[PDB]
Amino acid sequence: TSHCRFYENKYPEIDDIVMVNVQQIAEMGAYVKLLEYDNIEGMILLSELSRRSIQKLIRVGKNDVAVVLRVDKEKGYIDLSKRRVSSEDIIKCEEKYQKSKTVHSILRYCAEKFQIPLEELYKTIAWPLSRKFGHAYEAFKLSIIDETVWEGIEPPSKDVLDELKNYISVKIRADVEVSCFSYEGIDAIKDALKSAEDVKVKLVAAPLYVLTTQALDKQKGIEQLESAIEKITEVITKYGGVCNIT
Amino acid sequence: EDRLQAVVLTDSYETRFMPLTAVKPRCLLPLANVPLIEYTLEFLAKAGVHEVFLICSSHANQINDYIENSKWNLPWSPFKITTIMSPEARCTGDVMRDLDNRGIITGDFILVSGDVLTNIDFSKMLEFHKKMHLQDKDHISTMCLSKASTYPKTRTIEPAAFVLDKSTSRCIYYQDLPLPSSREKTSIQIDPELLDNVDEFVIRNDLIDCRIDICTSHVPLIFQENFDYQSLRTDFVKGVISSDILGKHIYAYLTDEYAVRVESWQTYDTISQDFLGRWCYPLVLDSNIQDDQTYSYESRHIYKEKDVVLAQSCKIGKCTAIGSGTKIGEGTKIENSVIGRNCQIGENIRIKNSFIWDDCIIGNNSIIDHSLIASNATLGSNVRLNDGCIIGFNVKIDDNMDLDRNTKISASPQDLDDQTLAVSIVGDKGV
Amino acid sequence: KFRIPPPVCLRDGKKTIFSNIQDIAEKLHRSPEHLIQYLFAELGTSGSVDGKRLVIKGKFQSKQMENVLRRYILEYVTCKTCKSINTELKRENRLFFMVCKSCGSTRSVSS
Amino acid sequence: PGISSVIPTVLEQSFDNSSLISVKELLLNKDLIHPSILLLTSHLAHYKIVGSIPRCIAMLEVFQIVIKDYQTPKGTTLSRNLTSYLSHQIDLLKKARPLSVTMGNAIRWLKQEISLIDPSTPDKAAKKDLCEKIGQFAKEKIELADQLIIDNASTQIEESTTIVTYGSSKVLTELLLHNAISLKKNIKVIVVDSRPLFEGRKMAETLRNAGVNVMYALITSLDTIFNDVDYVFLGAHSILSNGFLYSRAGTAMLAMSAKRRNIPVLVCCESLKFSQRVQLDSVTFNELADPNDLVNIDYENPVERRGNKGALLNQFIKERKFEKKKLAMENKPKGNKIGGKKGSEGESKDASNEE
Repeated sequence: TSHCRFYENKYPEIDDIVMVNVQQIAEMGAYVKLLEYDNIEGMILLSELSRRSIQKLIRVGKNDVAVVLRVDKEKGYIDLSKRRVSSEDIIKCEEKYQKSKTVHSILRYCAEKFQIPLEELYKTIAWPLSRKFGHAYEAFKLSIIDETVWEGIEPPSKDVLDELKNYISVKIRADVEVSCFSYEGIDAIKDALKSAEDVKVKLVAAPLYVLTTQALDKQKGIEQLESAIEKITEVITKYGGVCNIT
Repeated sequence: EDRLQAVVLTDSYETRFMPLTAVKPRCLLPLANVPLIEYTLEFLAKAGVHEVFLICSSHANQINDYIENSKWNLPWSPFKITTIMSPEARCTGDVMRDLDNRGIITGDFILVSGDVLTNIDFSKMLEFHKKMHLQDKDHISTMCLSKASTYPKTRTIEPAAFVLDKSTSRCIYYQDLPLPSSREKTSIQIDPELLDNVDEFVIRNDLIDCRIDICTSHVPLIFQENFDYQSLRTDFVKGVISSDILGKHIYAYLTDEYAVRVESWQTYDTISQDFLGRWCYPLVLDSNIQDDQTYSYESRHIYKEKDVVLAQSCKIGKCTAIGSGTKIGEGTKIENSVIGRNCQIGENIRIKNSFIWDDCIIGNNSIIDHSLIASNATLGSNVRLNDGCIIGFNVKIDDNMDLDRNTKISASPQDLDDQTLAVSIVGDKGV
Repeated sequence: KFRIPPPVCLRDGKKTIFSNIQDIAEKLHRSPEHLIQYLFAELGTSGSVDGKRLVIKGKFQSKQMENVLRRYILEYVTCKTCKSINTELKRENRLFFMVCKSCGSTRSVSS
Repeated sequence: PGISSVIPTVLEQSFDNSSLISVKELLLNKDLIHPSILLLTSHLAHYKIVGSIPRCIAMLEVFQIVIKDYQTPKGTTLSRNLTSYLSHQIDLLKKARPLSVTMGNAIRWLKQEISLIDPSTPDKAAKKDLCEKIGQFAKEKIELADQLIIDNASTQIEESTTIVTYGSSKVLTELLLHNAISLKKNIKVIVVDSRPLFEGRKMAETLRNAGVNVMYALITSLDTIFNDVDYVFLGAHSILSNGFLYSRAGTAMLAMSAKRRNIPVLVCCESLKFSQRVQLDSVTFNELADPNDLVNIDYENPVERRGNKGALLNQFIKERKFEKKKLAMENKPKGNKIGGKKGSEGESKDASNEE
């Protein structure tokens, strides 16, 4: 389910920038859905669309530029433009649209998960992210890198947040074929255990040691596994045995 | 080469057609508004027959009457009909024994099991049989085989797997399977008695049954000798293969063209469809064989007899045949269905892939789909039928009835539901 | 030994079907499951017991199966010390070892 | 270096201007050729499925693949021997099977692209953008155009239809399929087959794979098939500067027949197939093939019968020749479905100057 506005206000203003995902074109212009300011459809004209082949580029699905000309803040009629774009402004507009889309994606999985309204979620998100920081996707990115933006307002859901984090991003399988020929071995094994965990280690067979490495954002798990391997290697070199790593 | 007698195995596959064959004989029933025996007779004539022998037991009087009425009874015929009358219910071994007891068998006699209609010329086949016979002294009988429709899927009753040689055209193994119908035995068997003599082994399944046999004078004697063989395909051929009498040869003729025998209901329908189309090269109804027939050809595979009346504004599909003396109303949608002789069709009736026999009344506002109606059985107002619903003799389906898929209706006035009397079983009425 | 029963089976394969096996079980005085187990041990097969008839996976012939049967009749019925009729099933740890009711001796139930 | 001379069968007296010979089985070539081009050539030479539309797409795909595989030498620039390579490829193609109008257009486009970016940019940045651009172009002028055509057709089709069709034109197959599936109308499809390529048969097979009511006919059987039947559709290869229909084999006769029996013909074409080359007959430039196609005695392609005929070189004064591409009359087709929705065939080069 997808509904309601992205920002605080329902209808846009003068000069502010938007974008359409065009379903059908060529009659008057395009009366298609927006993804920057509400899912309710607005209209572009076939006059301020051509700048410099014209019927082939847009068509279906592709991202196309919009700027709000005239607003009827009474019943619901929105005027949009492509040619007016402030030069390179097109690129900026596109970026903004992309950000909006990403934000929408973010607040869709959580809506389906906790079975709670999307509009409310949007309201709860778009205040220290969409107003203070700039756009919300960038804020989210910042949070993922180092958490600072989410701390402003208290979250009603933590499981949802966790899910979101997971989506943004995890156990990685690791098998170490331990084939030691050492004098004292059990102690060495214990020592290894005492360093590698400080993650989830399980034993099925005597020579085989099964370990699953926890990853923060998938790519970080390579650094830990390698470290563990190194530690293991260190462990048995002093005593007099060997550990084979696949 | 000349002077050959014919023996036709009739009234053998009764109760196989589960609803019908109880009051009237099996072979007397019309294929396309005309009896099935006639086609067989024609085929025999084409082949080269000098005397006709028919085996009758179940409702023989009617058969005799038919023979009397038939064209071959008059002195102009090269072949005369003399029927074999035997005690009720016996296998093909017993029949053979009986024949032997009588003693008319001379040279290369023709034995045909069931009723078969095919387009392939027989003289060449006969010649081949003769030449092969001339090769070695101990040669037995000929079997007919034709290439199937690429992959087998509609064949469950008799999907015989033929392991064959290319050099001699001789059968190695015969086996029946219920594999596509019931997943219990998806299976293949090969015997090692003829491995180090043939060498050229070709394993095949896609071959259709014809059951037309050209047999030497040895066969009845063989039958007399070994009384254990009741059947002619399952036990006999296998026995021959496994050296019952040492050093003997059998034939399996291969033809690219169409040749299928009558066996079940769906198969029968398919055969009828083929006949309607231009599958058989010379076998067309418009030529008129029975002399009383007045069939004529029309565009888009449509057959019309003389005195056929059809009302204006009725959209027809593909492949339709109408018998003589018909009166059809308005607003009918007819698709791939045969209408019998002197049938009275009402108004606003949708038909698809169905079959209608001789003298049947179809009631107003009815839908018929892939189902068969037998002779003198009438359909009333608002009857909705599904795929493969066989209706028996003189069954009076009155006002308002609905029957589901594969519902069989009895013919004789026993074990199966729906009876010959007023209304088919939705409210209990009958004997 | 005339105790060997005729195997009334069609070599029609892909799945080995033995419908006559009940008779074999009866005549030789043996539980049907043991024979199945032996067959399994002999060749990598998988199936289920059905009341009289077997559904065993594999295309196996009417001569190698016959050979197997002949072997079974040569060592599982026969006891080396004294040829006795009464033999019973025992699961003794993973490999099978049957016991004779007349004396009480452990025989190799695999070779 | 390649292979030259040695041609099978008689050269004939009439219709001698275009190549009809050549490599069927490869023996000794230059040790620098990318094998994908060779494989494509091998396919095209012995193809039975393709018909004007997909060939160009295939070529484009091949080119893209080549670009992906392309590595710039350390000494010379990105375009120094590349042009030579391209020329060689073209020569190979011509030797195998003569270049179409669409193919020519594609070549021109490629040339333009080559001119656009001058040798100064690095390897991994240039071709990254090139391949994407080409993909975009493909998306634009081909698939989208086809979709548009389909949609135009959709509105143009009325109630109760009986249609006679011909060719292995992909667009027509798409159209018919669409009719069968998403429109759910009363559509009847009648198929016409030709001797050089089994296109009709393929069409029939495709129809069967969907589940359509199909009548199957030939070029000879036409006098009885009409005796209810209305629409006639054909597949075009290219429209010239004159306006005449320069298409495949058995179309023109069908069109004539349609004209005779009241109801006119409708033909479909793309907004890139248009040519500046001027010709008004089949004698000018024609796709001529080896007489090996007219050897099999009916039924199927792989049968091989020792019947009556099986000699060409040994026979004294015998000319067995067949043509693949034909020039149909201008006035006979009335409907043309292009990129600009609807229009007449007499427009000829209205899109050519528009580019």
